[PDB]
Amino acid sequence: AGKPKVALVMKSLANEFFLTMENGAKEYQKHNASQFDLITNGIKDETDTANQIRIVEQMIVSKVDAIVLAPADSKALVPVVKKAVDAGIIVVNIDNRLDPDVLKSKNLNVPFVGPDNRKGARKVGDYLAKKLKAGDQVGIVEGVSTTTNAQQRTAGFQDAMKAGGMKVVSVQSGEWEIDKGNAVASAMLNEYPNLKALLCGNDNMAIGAVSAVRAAGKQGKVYVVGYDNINAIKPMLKDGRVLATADQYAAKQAVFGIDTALKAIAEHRKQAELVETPVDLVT
Repeated sequence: AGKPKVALVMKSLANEFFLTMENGAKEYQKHNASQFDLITNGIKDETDTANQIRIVEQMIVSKVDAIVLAPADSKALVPVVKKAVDAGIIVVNIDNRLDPDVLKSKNLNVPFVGPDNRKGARKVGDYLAKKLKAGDQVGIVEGVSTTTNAQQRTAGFQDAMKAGGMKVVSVQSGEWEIDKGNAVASAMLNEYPNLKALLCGNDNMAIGAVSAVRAAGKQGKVYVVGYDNINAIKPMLKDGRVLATADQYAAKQAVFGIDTALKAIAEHRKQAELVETPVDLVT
């Protein structure tokens, strides 16, 4: 009897988060090589929605049995998901949740595997708050603003700052990227000479913010927090350039996404018939 073929469709291949995710998925397939085949794909940067859509369309022609998708845009990927589901493919959503209203309006059910990013960001924000004081000015460097996970991290960060008495003076998108993150951080430091921290929606933007802080001669005076716990951030936690990040377990999301799809396939479930993963503070 034939193995199901599962497609894992990710965002930016530049981003270690997804390389970590990909490695996890591939290791999982290797251990379970007789259970399923795995096709992995990503896009060239964090904002290449168009190409991600193309990848999913290419997965629909190859007649894969399931697609596990980390969508680059929470609304824009919904049409091609519908296309996939109507073609009898099981789709599981990971990482960044597709917009529920847009889903509800195509009569579409898509199971989600991923974290509560508001609680996750709140953990990171809370640790920072302990180091700051009431009235301290901070800026939030946000992911792609049309993604659920970007919005929810910003909200968690805001929750933490409110609860501590800090003042968020700026919220701007660094579009999940190092250099756009850097540009935003630099603008915020220039705008606010009294800025005390930069709260970044992912580690890549945090790396950008660390560069901006250094370039402003503010190393040691402006805290930076991120999210993802990528390897590149570890020397920065160790030497103090970054105060905290969070592990949201990339490999787990992909593996549990794949398992969700395979379980559905094992039981011959229909899409219409169809999981919070944890986030831990890292310092």
